[PDB]
Amino acid sequence: SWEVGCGAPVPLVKCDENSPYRTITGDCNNRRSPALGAANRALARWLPAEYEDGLALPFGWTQRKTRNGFRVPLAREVSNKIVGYLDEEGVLDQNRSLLFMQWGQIVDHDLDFAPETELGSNEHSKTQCEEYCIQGDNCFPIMFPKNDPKLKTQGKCMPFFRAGFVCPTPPYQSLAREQINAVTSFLDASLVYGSEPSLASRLRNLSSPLGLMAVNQEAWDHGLAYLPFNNKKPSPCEFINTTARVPCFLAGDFRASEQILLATAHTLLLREHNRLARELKKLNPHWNGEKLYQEARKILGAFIQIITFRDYLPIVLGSEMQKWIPPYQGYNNSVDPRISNVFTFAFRFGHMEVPSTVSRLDENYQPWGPEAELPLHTLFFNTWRIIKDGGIDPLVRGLLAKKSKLMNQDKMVTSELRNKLFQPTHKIHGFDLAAINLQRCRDHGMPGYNSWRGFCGLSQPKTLKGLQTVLKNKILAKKLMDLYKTPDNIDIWIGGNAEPMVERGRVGPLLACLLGRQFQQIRDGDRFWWENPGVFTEKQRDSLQKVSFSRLICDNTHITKVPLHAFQANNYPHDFVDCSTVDKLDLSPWAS
Ligand code: HEM
Ligand SMILES: CC(=O)N[C@@H]1[C@@H](O)[C@H](O)[C@@H](CO)O[C@H]1O
Ligand SMILES: *[C@@H]1O[C@H](CO)[C@@H](O)[C@H](O)[C@H]1NC(C)=O
Ligand SMILES: *[C@@H]1O[C@H](CO)[C@@H](O)[C@H](O)[C@H]1NC(C)=O
Ligand SMILES: *[C@@H]1O[C@H](CO)[C@@H](O)[C@H](O)[C@H]1NC(C)=O
Ligand SMILES: [Br-]
Ligand SMILES: [Ca+2]
Ligand SMILES: [Cl-]
Repeated sequence: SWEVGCGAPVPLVKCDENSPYRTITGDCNNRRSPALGAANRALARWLPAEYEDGLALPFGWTQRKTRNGFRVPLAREVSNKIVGYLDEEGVLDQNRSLLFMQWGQIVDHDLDFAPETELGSNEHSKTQCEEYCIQGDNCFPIMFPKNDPKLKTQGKCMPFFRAGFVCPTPPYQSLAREQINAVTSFLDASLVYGSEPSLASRLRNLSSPLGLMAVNQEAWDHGLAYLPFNNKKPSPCEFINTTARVPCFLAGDFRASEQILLATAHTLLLREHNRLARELKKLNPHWNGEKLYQEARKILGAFIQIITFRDYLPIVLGSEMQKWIPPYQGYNNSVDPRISNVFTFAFRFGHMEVPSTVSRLDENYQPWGPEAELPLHTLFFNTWRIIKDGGIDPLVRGLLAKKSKLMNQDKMVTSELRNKLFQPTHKIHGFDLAAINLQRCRDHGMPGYNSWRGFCGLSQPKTLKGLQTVLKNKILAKKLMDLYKTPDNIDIWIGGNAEPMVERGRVGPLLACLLGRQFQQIRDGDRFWWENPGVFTEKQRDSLQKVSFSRLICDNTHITKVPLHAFQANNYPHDFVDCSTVDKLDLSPWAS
């Protein structure tokens, strides 16, 4: 009585024996269990789901019910009392560039997406959710506390719809509810190529036999490509400025236009693919378009893996890196590659790294124009600021020369996200990412803070004094206890992010364990890991060792001055070097 999955919403895929290249869906990576890590399957559960009724109802759904004998605090109340702050001065990370934040979002999007329950034409219950703040079915509104300023301005709630789940879409099938991961669990550049064959096809340039991805036909960046537009309305990107009427971009991941620096990063990756495909055709004129595309794709996937494991993870996990992610020793087909449900909350540590402004810089790394520095909230689903206001180069220079926000126990999430989030269905710059994260936590039936501390072999504080000690902060611990009553009830997103950061890292002990375990698994459990014997040639592996994010920029923009270590904080001109001194990727090993 151990049915291995709800297998009804996805037919089994037949596994080719040759398999030189990944599937788009992630099927067939694991030859013994082919759907493992594939898109459109349940997130893995590392611990059993915890719901109010044991099955699907989130904690907080029913008033009179409790969690462990106490009511759970309103998501927005926790946001207001713990997560918010006013003063941006002094909040920046002195040793992480803004690219550090941005790379995190890119990696996250490659790994996991649990999209809301849109079903079909549910615009009658959707408006009913927004309009009337009415809890039922997949409508789980974020209600404002008394004295919330947004009561004066926005009504009684923020609308919120439950995440999609496996087996039934409207009703229920009698296991605990399991949310779906709509993208591949492998770190594979699915955010560039898509996780479904339909989108993967749509994204490619099949008109020419050159293995290119489709590029914008309406605009270009001083001769360089943009992503194609998504030609389907409504377009939230058109809505935010109905004069410019610039649509959202079309990328391998639907979230690509959520903010302008994400759209930028997607643009770099797209350009890199086509640059690769062109170079490969030069070396191998006999290669057809399928070949050129797959070979370029495979390279780009290795680029993302190397940047992530070699440059990013060490400076997230700090002294904990080697504990959870020891030197690679090859593919292990016993490893579970699936993204866990908890990871999709753990990796939202990035939310506390996002600063309140974004800058455009000129070739002297000085403010670009009179509106050089923009408030982050103006840039949600904003593509017109790229198309009609200077292309990506000024934004890429900002990514290099400006800093991430530093997580701070007293200054957690900038008001640009916590009060001014724009959601692609709604009309206002009035949402709260923090409140949404907490509501989502409960939506997904997450075990509480202490359950995960136990999973990670860490102490489980039961009293105010114990929590004070773990968080190394008396005031924060006191405020959490006032809202949550027991640490057992603290939502993992807020409890994990509240912990002081490990040495040389940017997350605390609990998050290091959850993140570190997940990344270990997605490396060891991936048959197409770049360094796995058999995937690349030895010569190819030696060339790949040379990649850098600096080189990506040099190759794919009109920027010619770059730092050597792009994720640290770098000041111009002292830490910048000429591109012509930065190692390029040698594609000679790819000549057949
Ligand atoms: C300006 C920057 C960003 C914005 C506007 C943004 C916005 C969002 C929004 C609206 C969601 C969906 C929330 C929900 O409905 O539950 C989300 C989810 C998420 N964000 Fe961010 N985010 C940003 C930056 C980042 C960064 C820097 C990271 C990581 C380093 C990150 C990691 C995630 C993850 C892992 C999820 C959950 C994805 C899933 O499995 O569905 N985000 N973000
Ligand atoms: C494409 C376009 O029309 N650009 C205009 C720009 O010329 C003008 O200086 C600015 C005023 O803020 O508004 C922009 O929308
Ligand atoms: C900044 O970060 C990098 C990566 O952790 C590290 O090697 C370097 O020594 C750091 N420099 C400072 C300012 O401490
Ligand atoms: C496809 O590539 C050809 C060149 O081979 C080019 O003419 C055309 O503009 C490209 N199409 C798209 C949509 O990128
Ligand atoms: C591979 O993975 C399994 C399950 O995690 C583990 O028990 C086993 O020891 C691993 N084998 C190697 C060689 O690492
Ligand atoms: Br998003
Ligand atoms: Ca992926
Ligand atoms: Cl989004």
